[PDB]
Amino acid sequence: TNTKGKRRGTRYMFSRPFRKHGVVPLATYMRIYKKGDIVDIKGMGTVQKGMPHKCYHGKTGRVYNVTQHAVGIVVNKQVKGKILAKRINVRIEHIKHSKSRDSFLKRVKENDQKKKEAKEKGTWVQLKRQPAPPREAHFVRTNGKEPELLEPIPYEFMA
Amino acid sequence: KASGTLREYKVVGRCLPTPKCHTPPLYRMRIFAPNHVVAKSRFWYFVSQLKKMKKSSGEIVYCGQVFEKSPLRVKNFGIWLRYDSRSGTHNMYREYRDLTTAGAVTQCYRDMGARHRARAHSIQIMKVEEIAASKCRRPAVKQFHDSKIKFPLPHRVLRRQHKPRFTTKRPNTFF
Amino acid sequence: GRRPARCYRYCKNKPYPKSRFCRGVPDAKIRIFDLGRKKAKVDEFPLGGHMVSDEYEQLSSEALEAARICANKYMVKSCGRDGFHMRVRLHPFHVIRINKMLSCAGADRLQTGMRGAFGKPQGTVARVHIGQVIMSIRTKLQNEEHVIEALRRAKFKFPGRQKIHISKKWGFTKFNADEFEDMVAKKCLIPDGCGVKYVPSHGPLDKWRVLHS
Amino acid sequence: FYVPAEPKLAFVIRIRGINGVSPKVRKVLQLLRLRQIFNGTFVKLNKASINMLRIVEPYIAWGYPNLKSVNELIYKRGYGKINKKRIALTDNALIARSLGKYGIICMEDLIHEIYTVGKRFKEANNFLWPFKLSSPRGGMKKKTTHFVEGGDAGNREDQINRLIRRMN
RNA sequence: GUCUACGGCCAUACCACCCUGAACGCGCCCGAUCUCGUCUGAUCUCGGAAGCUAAGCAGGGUCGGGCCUGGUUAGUACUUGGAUGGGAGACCGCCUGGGAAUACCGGGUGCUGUAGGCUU
RNA sequence: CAUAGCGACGUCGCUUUUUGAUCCUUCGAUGUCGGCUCUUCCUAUCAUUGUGAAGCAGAAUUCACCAAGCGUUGGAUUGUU
RNA sequence: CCUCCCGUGGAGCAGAAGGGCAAAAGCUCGCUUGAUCUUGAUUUUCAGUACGAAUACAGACCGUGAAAGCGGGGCCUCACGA
RNA sequence: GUUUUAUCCGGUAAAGCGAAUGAUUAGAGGUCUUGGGGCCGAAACGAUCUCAACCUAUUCUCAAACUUUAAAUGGGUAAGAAGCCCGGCUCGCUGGCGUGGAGCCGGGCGUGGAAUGCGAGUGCCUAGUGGGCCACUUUUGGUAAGCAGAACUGGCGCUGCGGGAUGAACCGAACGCCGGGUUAAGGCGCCCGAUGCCGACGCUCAUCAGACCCCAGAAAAGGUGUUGGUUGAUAUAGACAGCAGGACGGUGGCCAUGGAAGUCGGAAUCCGCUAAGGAGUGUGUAACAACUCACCUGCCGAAUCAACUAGCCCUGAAAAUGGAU
Ligand SMILES: [Mg+2]
Ligand SMILES: [Mg+2]
Ligand SMILES: [Mg+2]
Ligand SMILES: [Mg+2]
Ligand SMILES: [Mg+2]
Ligand SMILES: [Mg+2]
Ligand SMILES: [Mg+2]
Ligand SMILES: [Mg+2]
Ligand SMILES: [Mg+2]
Ligand SMILES: [Mg+2]
Ligand SMILES: [Mg+2]
Ligand SMILES: [Mg+2]
Ligand SMILES: [Mg+2]
Ligand SMILES: [Mg+2]
Ligand SMILES: [Mg+2]
Ligand SMILES: [Mg+2]
Ligand SMILES: [Mg+2]
Ligand SMILES: [Mg+2]
Ligand SMILES: [Mg+2]
Ligand SMILES: [Mg+2]
Ligand SMILES: [Mg+2]
Ligand SMILES: [Mg+2]
Ligand SMILES: [Mg+2]
Ligand SMILES: [Mg+2]
Ligand SMILES: [Mg+2]
Ligand SMILES: [Mg+2]
Repeated sequence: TNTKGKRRGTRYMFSRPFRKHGVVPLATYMRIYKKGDIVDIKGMGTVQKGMPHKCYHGKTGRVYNVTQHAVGIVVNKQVKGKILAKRINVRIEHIKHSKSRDSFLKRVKENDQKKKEAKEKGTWVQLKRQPAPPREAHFVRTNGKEPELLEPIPYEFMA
Repeated sequence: KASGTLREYKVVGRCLPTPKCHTPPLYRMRIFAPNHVVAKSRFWYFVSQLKKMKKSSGEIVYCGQVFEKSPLRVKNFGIWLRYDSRSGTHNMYREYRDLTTAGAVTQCYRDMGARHRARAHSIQIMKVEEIAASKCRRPAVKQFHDSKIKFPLPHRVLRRQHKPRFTTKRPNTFF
Repeated sequence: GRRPARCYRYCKNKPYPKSRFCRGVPDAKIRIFDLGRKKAKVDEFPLGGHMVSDEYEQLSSEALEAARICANKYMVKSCGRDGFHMRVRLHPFHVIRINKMLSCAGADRLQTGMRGAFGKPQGTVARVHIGQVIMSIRTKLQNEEHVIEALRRAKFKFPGRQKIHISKKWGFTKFNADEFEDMVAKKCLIPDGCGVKYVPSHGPLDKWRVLHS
Repeated sequence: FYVPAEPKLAFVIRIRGINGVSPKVRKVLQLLRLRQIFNGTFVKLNKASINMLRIVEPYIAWGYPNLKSVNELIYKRGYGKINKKRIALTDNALIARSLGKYGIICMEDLIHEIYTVGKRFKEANNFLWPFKLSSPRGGMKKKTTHFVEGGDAGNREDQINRLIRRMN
C-alpha cells in the first residue's frame, strides 16, 4: 500500500542540517574528481537536479565518468539476494571524497617509505598493523597512599 | 549471582592511564563471592555504579582472598544491606553470630532468601562490621550474651531412619 | 455509557494527542488543576508532599477528577479552605478510541464486525510512568499527617499502586528545603507568587545592583 | 601492585548444540572451528578474537589454559590436519613433514608454539584438528547461563582447566 | 600592528549599546556637461576632491543575549545478546557489552589563502 | 447518624444463563424453534431447618451466615422463549 | 494611500503534504519560444521487462545576458496508456 | 550471514518545550487600550481601586503524522602486485603554458602490507512450490481473542529422540546398526531409573494449604496469624496496661435561638488555679443534667508504644456428570 514515489520517506534525509540552509558553499564545486577515485553519495536537497535516489544516500562508490556538472559512479546495490553494481549520474553537490581511501593511500606511501629506508639501513621493521595486543605486565605504585574503600550507597527515593 | 560458601575478596582496581590523568586513583572494595571470577565481575558492577568506570576502560590490579583474622573467636556481625523486593527497594540492618565474616555474609544471604524471598542478585551488601555484644540490637542474637548459657536438647529426632529401615524397638527421643 | 477502566489501563498504543488529525475529541473530565490557596507565597507553605505512581499505565481524566475532588474535600475539612495548595501533576493528553458495536440482537444489521475497525474518540487519559508524580500538596509543616491522609484517600480512586512521598524540596519549588532559607538570604532566590526565581551570578551588573538595594 | 600480562592464549569449548542458532553466532562458531558440541580450540587473544568470543558468548565456555592443560590436550586428543585428513599424532614425522618449514618438528615444538603464542601460532593451531572432547564428567552447572551467575557459559578466567580435566 | 581587492571555512565571525582610531586605504562628501536611469542625480550611472571620521569600517569593552567548547546531569535514561530470573499482570532486577540529552556551573568571542599599500 | 439498610464520583473483579467479536472443528449433512415427557447437576437461597444483625416492642419486613435435604403449582391470551 | 524603523523568512512559489529557496526558486519589468530537431547511456517500479517520470551526456538549430553561463518545460516528489 | 582498524550514512529509543511548530496549568511584575468599570471619580476616571486584553521573567504537563541535541543495534566503502614509483609516446578532447586529462609503451620495486576460517570460478537443463502456521523481541487495529496484519531470527510444516504426566511449535538435542563410559534439559517418597545424604539455614497450618518456563486459573482491598525490616516516640524526674480520683471559675464564652449551656451550625484558642483540664474527642438529656474522652494525679515497679513496609498464611474467592500439584 506504500507509494512508489522517488522521494518518499526523505523528509529528514534530504533536509538541510539545522542552521545550515542557504547558499551552497563553493568549495564543494571546486573539488576535483578523477576516474577511479572513491566518493560518498549524500544528496543534499538544496540542489534538486542530479539528485541520487534514496537507496544510494550514504553508499560509497567509484567514479568512472566525469562530465561538466556530475560524475558517473559505480555503486553496489543489494536487491533480494544479489548485489549488482549500479551506475548512477549524480551532480557533484551530492558527493564528497571518501576519507578511507585517502588514509589508505597515505598508509601505502608511508609503508613504501619505510621499506626503502629499512632496506637502506638494513634493520627489518613491521608493516602489517596488528590488532590491539593484550596488555603487558606492569607495576602500579601506591606512592604511600591507601586505595579508597568504596561501599554501595543506601537507597532513598529522590524524585 | 549464585552461592555456596562465600569468601571475602579484597579487589583493587583503577582506570586505565590516559593522557588526561597518568596516575588514576586506586579503589578498593570487599566483595563476598563464591570465587574470584565472580568477585571481579561484582567489583566492576559496583565501581560502575559508583564511579564512571568500565571493565573495558579499567583494570584490576589485585584480587586476593581476605582470610579471617580470628576464626577461633565467636563475634557479632552487623550487616547493612539494600535489596529490591517485589515492589521496591529497602535498606536493612541484620545481625548474625559466626566465627568468620564470610560465613556471616553467607548466613545473611540464606536468611534473606528464607524470609524475604530475596535472590542473591537483588541483594547489595554495603557494610559488614564486627560489633560488640552491647551494641547488638536483635533479640535473637542478644539472648546468647550469657556467660552461664545453659539449655538442653529437648526432642532429638532420629535421623538414622533407614539404618535399620525395619526394627522391633521404637526410637527414644529423650537423652 | 463509559467502559470499565480496565479496558484502557495499559499504555498499549502510541501517544494519540488531540491534534489536527484527531478531531471530535470530547472535553476532558478534569478542567481545574490547582486548588486551595494558589495565591499563597513560597514561604507560607514549606512542606510539600507528592503522590507517586509505581506502575507504567494510563490514568483516566475522570479518575484524576475524582481523586482531586476527594483530596480537596479532605484538605478543606482538616486544614481549612486556605491552609493548603494542591496541584494535579498529570494532564489527559492521550485520546482513547472506541469501535462501537450495535448492542442489539442482530449482526446482519450492518455490523461489519472487525471491518473498518479504527474507532472514534472515547475520551482522554493521562500516561503516567514509574516514579512520576500524580498529585502534589503544599501546606504548613504541621499538617504533614493531614496531607498524608488526603493523598492516601485519593489513592483509592486510581487503578494501580501508588506511593505517598514527602519531598525534600521547599513547597512546589525544585530547591532543597535545607538550602532554601540561606539561598533566599543571599539573594540567589527571589520569591514571586507560588514560585521562586533563581538568580544566577551572571548577566548585566545592572540586574545585580537593582538587587542589594 | 604487579598486574600480570594479560593472557594471550584461550581454550574455547562449545557447550551448546547446533539447533536454533542465530546466523551470526553460527558464522562465528564456524570461524572458530567449533561445529560440534564439546569441541575445543585454542584461540590467540587480541581485540578481534575477544570481540568474536563476545559474539558467541552464550554458546561457549572459555578461559586461560595452563601448561598442563595444553600438554594433556595435545598428547591425548591431538590430531593433525594432514592432507585434509584427521591423522592421530602418533609420530613426530607427521608434525615434521607438515610444519618443519616453521621449525616445528616434534610434539614439544608444537606444545611450545601453542603455549607461548609464537610467530607461527596460526599455522600450528590450524594444523591441529579441533579437539573432540567428551562430556564433562560430573556434569555441568548450567549450560544456559553465564559462569559468573552460576552457569557454564562465558569466560571463566583460569577455571577452564578444571573443566579440561573433567572434559578429556 | 593593521588596511584594501578577491576569497575559503561560514556566528569563536551574529545582535544591542558604549569607547577609541596615527598613516595609507575604504568611505561619508561636492556636482549632473557627457554615459546612463529615475515621481525624485535619494538609489543607479558619470564627472570630481572643499570638508569630515559624525556614520559605515576596524579594534576594544559589557558579572550582556546568542554561538562554540568543556564539566555536571550520569555510567543516569536508553540499548545488543542471555537465563526453566522475579511478578497474576503492568513491569522490574541481574549477567554480557555499548551509552546519551536538558536545567545548572566554567572557558572562549574568528581563523586564514593570493595580490597590493601604510606603519622610523 | 458515612457504613441498620443504601452508595455518587471513581476503581478492582467474577460468570458464560444475554448479545456481540472471531471463523479453529463440521458442507461425500452432527436433523434447525417452542411445547410435552423424564432424569440428574449448580447455587449467585424464593420457601423450609439452625443461626447472626436492624431505624428487630409484638406482628410483619429487611440484610447476612451454614446450607441445594425437600419443594417451587392450577389456568386466560400468544407458535412462542 | 504616503513615509520611517524592526523584521531568518514567521510570506510567496497553481494545487495535497513534505523537502528546498532571500541582492533566491519569491515580486516587477525587458527580450524571447530549450514546451524545438536527433542517437544512444542511466535512475526510479523492476523480473533489473514495458509504460510513465527523471538524471547526466553528445550532435544541430536557437533564446537570453556585457559575460561567465543558463535553457531542451513548470524548484523536487504525482498529474497517465500496449 | 565474522570481528578489528580507518571512514562515511541515519533521526529510532531517549531527551526538550525558562529552543522553533502545535497542545497546555498556575500564580508574579508592568503599563497602553472601544476590557469590563469604579465605591466620593461626570468637573483635566479632580482621583486611583478591581478585573480584562497585552507584554516580560518564571511555572505544571505533552506529540506516530513536532524538534535544538542524540544513542545501542544497524547500512556502505577501504585494508595493495589490477599496487606504488620512475622515464617516454599518442590525442581530432582541453588549453596562456613544455597546461590538464585519458590511453599506450618500457623499467624498478615481494616485509604478498589486519584477525580468523574456508578450495574456488563458471555454464546448461530443471522438478516441486507460489493456502502456511508458531515462539522470544519490536509493532498496527481491536475491550479482547487459541483475533486480524507487519519486522527479525529460529522452529513446526519436512523431525524422530530425552524432559514438560498428557501436547505439531516449549527446554535439551537433531537420527546409519550396536557395546562401554559421560552428560544436557529435567529429576531422585512410591508409581518410576536415581538422595535408604544421620544434607545446611530459615518461613509456613490453610474447616477451598502449597507444590516448577510455555501452562492451563485470579485482582483491588483488608488481618491484633506469624516472621523480618524502616522511622519516630515514652520511660526509675518512673513509662505502657490495668484499678481510683479531679477533668474547673469567669463562661449556661460571642453570632447563631425556639433549648441548644463544650458537643444541630460560623469564627477565633483567653487568662488564672495549679495536678491538669479542650471556653471541648464522643454518648446523650426537649433542655438541664448525668456520662466519657485529652490532661494530670494515686497504687502498681521494667521496659514500652505508634505509623509504615514485605515474606509465607487467611479473607476477598460463586456453576452446573464425579475428579484431579
Ligand atoms: Mg460489565
Ligand atoms: Mg495498538
Ligand atoms: Mg533449543
Ligand atoms: Mg558417575
Ligand atoms: Mg533458550
Ligand atoms: Mg554571554
Ligand atoms: Mg545494560
Ligand atoms: Mg485466519
Ligand atoms: Mg446422520
Ligand atoms: Mg445424531
Ligand atoms: Mg452459598
Ligand atoms: Mg545541446
Ligand atoms: Mg527542472
Ligand atoms: Mg519519545
Ligand atoms: Mg514547544
Ligand atoms: Mg498467499
Ligand atoms: Mg497472526
Ligand atoms: Mg503441506
Ligand atoms: Mg529443514
Ligand atoms: Mg525436532
Ligand atoms: Mg517426550
Ligand atoms: Mg503439565
Ligand atoms: Mg549408550
Ligand atoms: Mg518423575
Ligand atoms: Mg527407585
Ligand atoms: Mg488463596
